[PDB]
Amino acid sequence: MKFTVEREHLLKPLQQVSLPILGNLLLQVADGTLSLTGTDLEMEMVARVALVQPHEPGATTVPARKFFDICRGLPEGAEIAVQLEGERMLVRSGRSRFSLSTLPAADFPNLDDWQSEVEFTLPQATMKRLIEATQFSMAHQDVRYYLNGMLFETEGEELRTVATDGHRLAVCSMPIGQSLPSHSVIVPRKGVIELMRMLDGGDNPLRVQIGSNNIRAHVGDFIFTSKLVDGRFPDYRRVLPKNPDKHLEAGCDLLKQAFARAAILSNEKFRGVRLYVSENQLKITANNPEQEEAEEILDVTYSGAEMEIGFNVSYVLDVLNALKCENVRMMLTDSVSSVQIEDAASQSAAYVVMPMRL
Amino acid sequence: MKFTVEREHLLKPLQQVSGPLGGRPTLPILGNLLLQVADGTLSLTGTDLEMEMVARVALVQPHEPGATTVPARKFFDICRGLPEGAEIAVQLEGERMLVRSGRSRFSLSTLPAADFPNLDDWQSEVEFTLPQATMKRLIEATQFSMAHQDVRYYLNGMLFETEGEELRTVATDGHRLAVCSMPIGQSLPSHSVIVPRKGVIELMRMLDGGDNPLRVQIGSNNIRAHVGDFIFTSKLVDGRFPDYRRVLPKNPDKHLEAGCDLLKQAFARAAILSNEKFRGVRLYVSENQLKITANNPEQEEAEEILDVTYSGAEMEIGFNVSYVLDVLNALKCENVRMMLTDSVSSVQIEDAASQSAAYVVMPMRL
Ligand SMILES: CC(C)CCC(=O)N[C@@H](Cc1ccccc1)C(=O)O
Ligand SMILES: [Ca+2]
Ligand SMILES: [Ca+2]
Ligand SMILES: [Ca+2]
Ligand SMILES: [Ca+2]
Ligand SMILES: [Cl-]
Repeated sequence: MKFTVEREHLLKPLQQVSLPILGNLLLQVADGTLSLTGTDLEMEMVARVALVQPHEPGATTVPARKFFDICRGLPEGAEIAVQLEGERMLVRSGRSRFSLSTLPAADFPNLDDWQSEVEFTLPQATMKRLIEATQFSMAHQDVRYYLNGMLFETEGEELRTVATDGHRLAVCSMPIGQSLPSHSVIVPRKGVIELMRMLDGGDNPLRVQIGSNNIRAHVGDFIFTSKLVDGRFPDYRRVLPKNPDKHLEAGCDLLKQAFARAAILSNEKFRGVRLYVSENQLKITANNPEQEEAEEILDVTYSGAEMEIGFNVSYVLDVLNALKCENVRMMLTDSVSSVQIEDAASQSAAYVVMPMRL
Repeated sequence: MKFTVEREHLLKPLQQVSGPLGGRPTLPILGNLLLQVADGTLSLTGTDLEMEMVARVALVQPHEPGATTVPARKFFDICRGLPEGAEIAVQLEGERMLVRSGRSRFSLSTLPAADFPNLDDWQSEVEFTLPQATMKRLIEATQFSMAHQDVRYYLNGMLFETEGEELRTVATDGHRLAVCSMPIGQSLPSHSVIVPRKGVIELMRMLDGGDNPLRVQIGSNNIRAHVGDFIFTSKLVDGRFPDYRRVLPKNPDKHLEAGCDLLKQAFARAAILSNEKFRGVRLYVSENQLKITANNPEQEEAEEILDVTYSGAEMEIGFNVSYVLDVLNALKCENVRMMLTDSVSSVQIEDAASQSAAYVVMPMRL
């Protein structure tokens, strides 16, 4: 295996792809192409680079971080020459020389072959919107493994994401402009994070392939694959309040800043605030073990019956930070029922949050 | 005690005087700021018992005198969290201090101003003014070489030395040393004092970057710095710092000069394949050439060849590459001079264009 390539052409590929052998990148030269693969057994990223300079086919594996750091550490405009010599891989550029250890390409974990069942293309921006709208509501290390991740659901012409931790839920639906089969899978949180990471903000569309046990995403000359998670993910439709009769509308940023200020004097371990809704007004209060008190009064749009209800501060701020909008609607039922929160100008996403007793 | 101040006039003072406060204040009052209204000025003070930072805020709105202490983090977060240009009205009510702005209201627990720790009065024995940039240069040139939580307590601070028309800082951890001298244009008596770790941090923190000069006062047991409307005071560390003059190699007759960035980037790349704990690289110096090598127990190898200026005898010497990189990062210059003796002796490293800063690094046993 031998190739010479500009550092420039390796930088982005290495960034995306980076048991001892799982700390190594697979390098493969074949058919005028260098392929680079990184994996952790649960997911893999493959990147390809074209090779115009003389090259020789073959494959080996090398320490991912060290190889990346060496390539990154070389000067801008550097040419990187690589040749395989037994148990070492030689890397040369200018008068900088490196010998890295290797493990055989034959030993490299190959994620089992699988079969695509559902396929579609969508804009990068749509995937970004879907993930950012809901990712914060995924569970972290819940014993219910299937909540430590994100539901991806196809229905009609929409792709939908759902995330929940049992206390709050986020759902977002976006058009993809193709009639799609009804289907849903759970992508583990680490997979969701890497999927987000591969979206660079340009116009490259994403090609998605969903199998019975895997999901794959193609963008540019990168291919990402992740295993899926087994489980009965809850139905968001059953979580949405059936008949909210009390409607508050307020400035998103005004509400966010009032919550954030009040939270300063809430209990440090379980930060919550009490809301009192009455005619044209929201009052937010907090107190702590030291008997310190905060109070915020806001002029709001509200005409239903008076009620008091508590919320976990972080759950509400998480939603308001996700909304990034002018006005927010809160749809309430009673003091012991969950609340629905939405951007007043968008029906693409909805949030449900349990009340908190204080 | 009463005052009303616009938000943005409080924020930076609050941030500044909170400098010395830790997370986990050992006792409640140490997490509080002293607020004092007197003679048309609000003063803010934070302390950790070793040093204090004080800010003076002019009061253009109606006020009443008095003093209390309140939780620093809560009070700052409240002020920061209010809308831009918010008028922050404060009224003391015994065990509580009330804060109001628009329709936002807050009640904070207080502790008596009379219990707030107050550094003893002391007497200045030397005073001088210097540009903020000069103090910045002095600290940045040497701070990285200070020890971290060493049982030899004096090493955890920074020596400040006045001598003739020069102010000098020195830092060392026993393995490597940094010294920087700068001119002040005022003839100073000889003083040598150790500023504690957090004190060095605060001195740096208070340099706004503008043209407000720094006024320094040093006593036998304290140091004080005045910048704008801030006054920083620290107790000095009670120890005898090593003399840097005795640590500088006596006659290194082997001189190497090379570009700083090329040397840095080569050391940085070589470091990748050095031992993860010991970080050893080897330097082979020969006529007009430096070869840097690293290897690790994975029997991986790095080699960097650099054109340098060197006329001395060939020699091989090992170094902790982190120590070398730290120096090169601190020098931030075009060319560097390395002054060598032998493979069992320290190297002296300097900007090739200025002797104002010098660095002494002990070699590694190969
Ligand atoms: C977010 C919260 C208001 C959902 C409460 C709820 O409807 N829980 C159901 C479904 C569910 C939702 C989220 C996680 C797990 C289960 C249950 O406990 O069975
Ligand atoms: Ca090329
Ligand atoms: Ca991977
Ligand atoms: Ca459905
Ligand atoms: Ca104002
Ligand atoms: Cl003011």
